[PDB]
Amino acid sequence: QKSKELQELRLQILRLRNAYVKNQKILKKKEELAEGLHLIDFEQLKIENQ
Amino acid sequence: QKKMYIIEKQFDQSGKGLKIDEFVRVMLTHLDFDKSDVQKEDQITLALIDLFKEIDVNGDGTMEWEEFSDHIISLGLLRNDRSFKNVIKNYFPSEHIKDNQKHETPIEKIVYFDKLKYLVVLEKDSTRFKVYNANTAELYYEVNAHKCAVLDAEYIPDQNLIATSSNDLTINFWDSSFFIPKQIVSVPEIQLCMRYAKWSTQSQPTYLYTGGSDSIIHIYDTKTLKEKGTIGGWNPFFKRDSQQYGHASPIGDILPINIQTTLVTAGLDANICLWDAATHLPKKELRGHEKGVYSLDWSDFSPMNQCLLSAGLDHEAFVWNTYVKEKIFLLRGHNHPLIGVKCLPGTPQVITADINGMVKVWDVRNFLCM
Amino acid sequence: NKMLQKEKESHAKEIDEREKTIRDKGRRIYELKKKTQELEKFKFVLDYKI
Amino acid sequence: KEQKQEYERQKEKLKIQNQELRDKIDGQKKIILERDRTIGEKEKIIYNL
Repeated sequence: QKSKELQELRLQILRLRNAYVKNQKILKKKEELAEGLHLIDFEQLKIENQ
Repeated sequence: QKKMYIIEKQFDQSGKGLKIDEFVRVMLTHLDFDKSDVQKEDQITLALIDLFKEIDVNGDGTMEWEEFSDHIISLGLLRNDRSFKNVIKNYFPSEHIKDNQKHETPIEKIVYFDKLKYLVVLEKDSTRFKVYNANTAELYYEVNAHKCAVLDAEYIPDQNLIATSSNDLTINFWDSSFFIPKQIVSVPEIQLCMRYAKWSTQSQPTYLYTGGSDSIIHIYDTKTLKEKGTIGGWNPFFKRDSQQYGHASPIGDILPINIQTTLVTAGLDANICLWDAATHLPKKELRGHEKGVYSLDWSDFSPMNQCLLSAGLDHEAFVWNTYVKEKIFLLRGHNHPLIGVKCLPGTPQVITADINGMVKVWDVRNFLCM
Repeated sequence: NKMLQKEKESHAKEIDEREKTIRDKGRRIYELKKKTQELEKFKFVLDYKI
Repeated sequence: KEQKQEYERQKEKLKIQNQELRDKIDGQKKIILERDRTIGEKEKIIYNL
């Protein structure tokens, strides 16, 4: 029972950790500006910042 | 403009006007667009086919260079018209109008009596209201309206009266013909806002609605200038099964929308109770503001562009529809709490002002900071 | 009176619901107006950038 | 005679019920059709947009 219980714990920890990595990836990927033109907008905006 | 002559050359190459296919193909070769991308390829083809049909006056399916040049000429004249419609020229500072009277105290309120041209300014902590010119800021009379600080000064055209409400629990209606107080009426409570509502219907008497600290709109007929009714407000004493309709904070303003016969009351609780002025019951409660709403205007530029505009503790103005509960639009770019929203009559221009002297003039057709 | 009482009824809820549908379709009208306006400016912006 | 007068008000209330039940209802349909036409007009704007 203890081995099995730790085994489903390992299942849940692994799946939760994969969901974690995906959530940080989503958080980083949401860098798109808005709308609409998302990256090119501030790329040309970055051009003027230059 | 560089490929104008090249397009002219290719169009003349047809010799009988470019049909749909050659027309579109020539503008596809010449345009600064993505010919290889099917999306804009097809979209530009459709737009140019629409242009072709519009140019098609003879109906033969041929658009001559003559017709194309005439259409370009018409578009050039329209651009000459440097608004593309309804030129909304910027509000320049009045080089000819400025304050003249020595206001001994800070300006508290200013109600412009367009009917009288009496720009009655109620001075903060000043027992006299100085009525200037809205066109020249020329004070007519510095007359003691009441015994204490005055909150609101509204024109009752129904009796040619300037009603001034004071924290002394009094309302003084002064005959504008002589600026003498025609009638003084005592009230159990101080009304923070006091607006003359003359609803559109001929049979509805004009009501000076006064929203005091109790959130109850005390309704004074403009003839007798006396209270005759109280609208719903946050009244914990009246503990019964009646649904909570109204506001839990003192009435800041009362907006008579005579077109819709709606008394709009904006409260510190962020509610905007639309009361049926015919019944004074709640037709609705606009919500979405983060804090107390203080100023309300009614942009009536077009029936299809009608928008209530609400501002207050929120640093941005919410656009509201009588049917559509959700705020239609939100004017951005404001750095501080918006003093209010104005909808200039006869123009699509709505002015939203922050506390830091920053004003944005927006086109209700687009609600953009023109 | 009894026959007419059996007869009379209705249509107030229908009036209100039709007003509600007007409301919803005006909502969608303005939503699509805003979407079309958002997409219009990008056309000229991208022509200008090209 | 007093009984007749007493039942005259009953007859009057009965005619009141008759007319009330015969009353408009049609007036309430028309608002429905107006709102439907406005709904259809709004649909066209929605589709065009």
